[PDB]
Amino acid sequence: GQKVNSNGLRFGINKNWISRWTANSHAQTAKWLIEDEKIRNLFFVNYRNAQVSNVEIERTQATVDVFVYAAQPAFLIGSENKNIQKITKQIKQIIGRTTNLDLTINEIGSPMLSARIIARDLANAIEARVPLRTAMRQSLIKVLKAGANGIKVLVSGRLNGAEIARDKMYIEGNMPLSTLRADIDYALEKAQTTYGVIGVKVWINRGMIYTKGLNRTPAHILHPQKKQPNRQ
Amino acid sequence: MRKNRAPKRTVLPDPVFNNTLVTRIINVIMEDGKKGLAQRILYGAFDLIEQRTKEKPLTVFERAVGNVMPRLELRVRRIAGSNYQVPTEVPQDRKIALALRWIAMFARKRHEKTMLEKIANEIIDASNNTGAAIKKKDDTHKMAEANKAFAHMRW
Amino acid sequence: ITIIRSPHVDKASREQFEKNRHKRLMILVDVNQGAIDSLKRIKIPVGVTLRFSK
Amino acid sequence: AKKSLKVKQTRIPKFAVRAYTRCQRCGRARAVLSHFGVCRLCFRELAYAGAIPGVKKASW
RNA sequence: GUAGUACAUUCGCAAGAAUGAAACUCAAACGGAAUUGACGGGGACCCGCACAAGUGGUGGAGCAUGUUGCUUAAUUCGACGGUACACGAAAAACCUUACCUAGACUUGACAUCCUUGGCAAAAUUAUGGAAACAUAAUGGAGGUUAACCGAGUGACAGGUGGUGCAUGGUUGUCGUCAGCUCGUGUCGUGAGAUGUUGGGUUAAGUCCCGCAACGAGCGCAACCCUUAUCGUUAGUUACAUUGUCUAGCGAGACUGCUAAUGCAAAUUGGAGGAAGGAAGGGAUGACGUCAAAUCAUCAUGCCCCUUAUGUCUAGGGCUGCAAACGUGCUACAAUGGCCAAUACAAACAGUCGCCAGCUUGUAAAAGUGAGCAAAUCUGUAAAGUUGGUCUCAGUUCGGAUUGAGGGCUGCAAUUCGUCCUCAUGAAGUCGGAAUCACUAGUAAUCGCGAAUCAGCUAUGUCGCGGUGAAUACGUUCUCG
RNA sequence: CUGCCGAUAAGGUCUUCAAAA
Ligand SMILES: [Mg+2]
Ligand SMILES: [Mg+2]
Ligand SMILES: [Mg+2]
Ligand SMILES: [Mg+2]
Ligand SMILES: [Mg+2]
Ligand SMILES: [Mg+2]
Ligand SMILES: [Mg+2]
Ligand SMILES: [Mg+2]
Ligand SMILES: [Mg+2]
Ligand SMILES: [Mg+2]
Ligand SMILES: [Mg+2]
Ligand SMILES: [Mg+2]
Ligand SMILES: [Mg+2]
Ligand SMILES: [Mg+2]
Ligand SMILES: [Mg+2]
Ligand SMILES: [Mg+2]
Ligand SMILES: [Mg+2]
Ligand SMILES: [Mg+2]
Ligand SMILES: [Mg+2]
Ligand SMILES: [Mg+2]
Ligand SMILES: [Mg+2]
Ligand SMILES: [Mg+2]
Ligand SMILES: [Mg+2]
Ligand SMILES: [Mg+2]
Ligand SMILES: [Mg+2]
Ligand SMILES: [Mg+2]
Ligand SMILES: [Mg+2]
Ligand SMILES: [Mg+2]
Ligand SMILES: [Mg+2]
Ligand SMILES: [Mg+2]
Ligand SMILES: [Mg+2]
Ligand SMILES: [Zn+2]
Repeated sequence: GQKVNSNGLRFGINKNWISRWTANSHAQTAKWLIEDEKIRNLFFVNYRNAQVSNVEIERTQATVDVFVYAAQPAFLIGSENKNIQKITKQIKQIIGRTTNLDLTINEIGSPMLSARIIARDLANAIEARVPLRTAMRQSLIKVLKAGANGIKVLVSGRLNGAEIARDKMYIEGNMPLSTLRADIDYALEKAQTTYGVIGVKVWINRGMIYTKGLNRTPAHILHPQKKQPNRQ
Repeated sequence: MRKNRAPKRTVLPDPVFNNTLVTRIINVIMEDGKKGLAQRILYGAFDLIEQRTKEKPLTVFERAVGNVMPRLELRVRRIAGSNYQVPTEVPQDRKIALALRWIAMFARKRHEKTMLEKIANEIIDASNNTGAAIKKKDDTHKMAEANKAFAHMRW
Repeated sequence: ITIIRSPHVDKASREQFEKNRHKRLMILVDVNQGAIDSLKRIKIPVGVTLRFSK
Repeated sequence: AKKSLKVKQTRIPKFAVRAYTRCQRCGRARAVLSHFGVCRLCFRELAYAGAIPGVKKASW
């Protein structure tokens, strides 16, 4: 049957919001809401070879702050800070010159156990004509070796160019979806294949959060260092 | 298919004549969820009973309701064609409840005037074993007596 | 706010969302520069909203 | 016929009563939440990702 | 299969028996055994408003809304047993709008890429105009082109056009039912079996025993929210009849103690306790079925159109009407109609708004006009209590329909807004065969608020409180 | 404890594959 979004079921209890701002009026609540979606989509659609895991947005009456986590930030940084200037101009055109931006790339730790880049890698493999069975298994084994709990991958679509759509799942371990205390990270991606669209869904279990609180604490960014800059 | 017996809510002792049964009939004549209205209607009928019968209203009400109370109950049991009925002894709780339901049902159909006098007349007409509720009790009793043979087989 | 889950049909299946505006009050009697100057370095986390009324 | 209606909605009409509100992410016209400027089926997607601060699931 | 049929022959009084093909046709056969499911008007056991016991309804009448059919220039498209029909649509006069009739446009209303300049687009006033659009005007923020304003320019933009039987995404349903599988091992030539079935206990594949099985995953349960008592912090915009109330943290209920019987889980009773054995409610919905629903939220393979299936505007249409069905509202009444006085809520919402008071008005409302960005100000609570009257009538019931006069929104109310006042007063006196919901603050009923919204016969939807029941003996029948 | 109880147009998907990691 149908299931409630795993990310959406855990918001406001154990998971913080990706955008944290309070608008002035119901007219300014819509502009500030579509614009941040454009920024997030920009980061995700293009600049994909970087493995951007999550982009957070922080806005005040007039000051915009962006916290961008990536696995390989060299591509964003570019050759002696070139590509970086380009993206700043991109961000300024979307929000406006009248405001103040404080974009912040922040390098990420433990990149494997994140459902976003795994789905992106999965989608790239399917688009690259890689056999589906082999592609998921290599991603599954590497993620488990990274030192996490069970992972559930559902890859539904016109499998292998077939005319009848199927779906292949591969769970390997305890994925307690009905439990609220668990840390389940979820992401979904659309692999654009020449024979249509492939939907990949990745459920990852990253332990149990036994410390009550609406997070305010990082998630799989702590193990190695996490810095770099571009801020003020 | 249930295997559980339902609980029972309290009946409450009446607030005037301290005769529980008054609260039950109040709830029976209830319509539109008006507790207030129903009490007024019923209580007014006892006052009319005083003016007419010159006797204690609680005693008259018991003499009417106790006389209306049936003894046998006919439960429908179909096998192949129609239903052969089965007379069974009804419990004491259901005896009072069925009596009250009939009293109210024939009271809201009399040719009389405001339901105060309507309901007042039915109870006074039932204390002398000559009314509409009596006939209903008579009919079911005679039907059970006629269908005495199948009483042994119930299910 | 109540929103229908389904895209096309089945109005009956409709989920719900909430947004709570938690509120607090705090009235200061006398402040003076000694407090006001220290009030400049507070840095209130974005989420909290101030209604300073003087 | 979607793109032309979206552009026309942004453009000011010649009568005040000629102005209607259409979702700002997609182009859906009916069932638009003025409190958020987002239609019912984009508000679900946005709410399930955490983009709107404070919109949590309800238990009542 | 023809077919134990036809011909010939022997026996028989007779029916018939014995013997017994072929032409033609099929790729298999009412082939054999065994396995997993489904099904049985086959058994055994167990569940749910299923039946039973009650309550109030529906099917009869008027009205609102949706659908079928018919018509029309169009009556846009989709949903079609349960799982469509107050559904998409949480607002069709214009707009929406996707439809029809017309008047206009062509790298186009919107976009990128390229050679190239920016010394504008708006808005508004004129004339022609149904308005699109043209000819003339103030030539316009700015920042030297940033964004856009353009020229040139071909790739192209554009499609609510088709295919949900190509899909992604999302959802209904069995069903919050208790199931669905895997690893290793064992049995079987094999599909496959085992575990998952036996005995007890539950709402539960929940747990404990037994056991060629040993373990594991998803589901179940708990962790989350809310209501019920108390402690602590805080005391204004609450309270101020002094400890309510509001919201942060915490305590509390754990079969924790006892009695019974069971190996053990566990069941029942009692104690204390605000709360007792999932304390009430919500979120939470396994593998999968029905090629279930959506290309018309969005995205997308493929096909189709490209001075037209694309674009702008005015008018009409989505509101029709011999009919039928579904979901609701109003009633057919003295448990009531009308009039007067009057007590008691919770939740939510509010600066193009809530609108107090005052003045005018038979009234909808208008003018004046404070207060409130809100525990402060505003959004009249009604049923209910008392008094008067009606006296059972097609009525002082019932309000439909119709005529006239007004008020509000809006360019604009005829197609097609609603409110008030006056006038009229259809049907209908409890509704056939047959059906629906509900196990306590529940059914029934009375008001209040919000969403989309300039306005809207939303009587719809999502919420909040006031009053507040009846019944459950039982699984013989009924549905799953 | 033996009432009654009849029917359901044609043809159709769906396993691509282990070479292996
Ligand atoms: Mg579209
Ligand atoms: Mg032979
Ligand atoms: Mg044969
Ligand atoms: Mg079989
Ligand atoms: Mg019944
Ligand atoms: Mg009807
Ligand atoms: Mg009729
Ligand atoms: Mg239609
Ligand atoms: Mg269809
Ligand atoms: Mg259906
Ligand atoms: Mg129109
Ligand atoms: Mg200039
Ligand atoms: Mg220049
Ligand atoms: Mg298309
Ligand atoms: Mg389908
Ligand atoms: Mg066994
Ligand atoms: Mg066992
Ligand atoms: Mg649960
Ligand atoms: Mg189909
Ligand atoms: Mg029109
Ligand atoms: Mg309509
Ligand atoms: Mg209703
Ligand atoms: Mg009266
Ligand atoms: Mg006050
Ligand atoms: Mg008549
Ligand atoms: Mg009337
Ligand atoms: Mg009119
Ligand atoms: Mg009558
Ligand atoms: Mg129940
Ligand atoms: Mg009613
Ligand atoms: Mg029969
Ligand atoms: Zn939208």
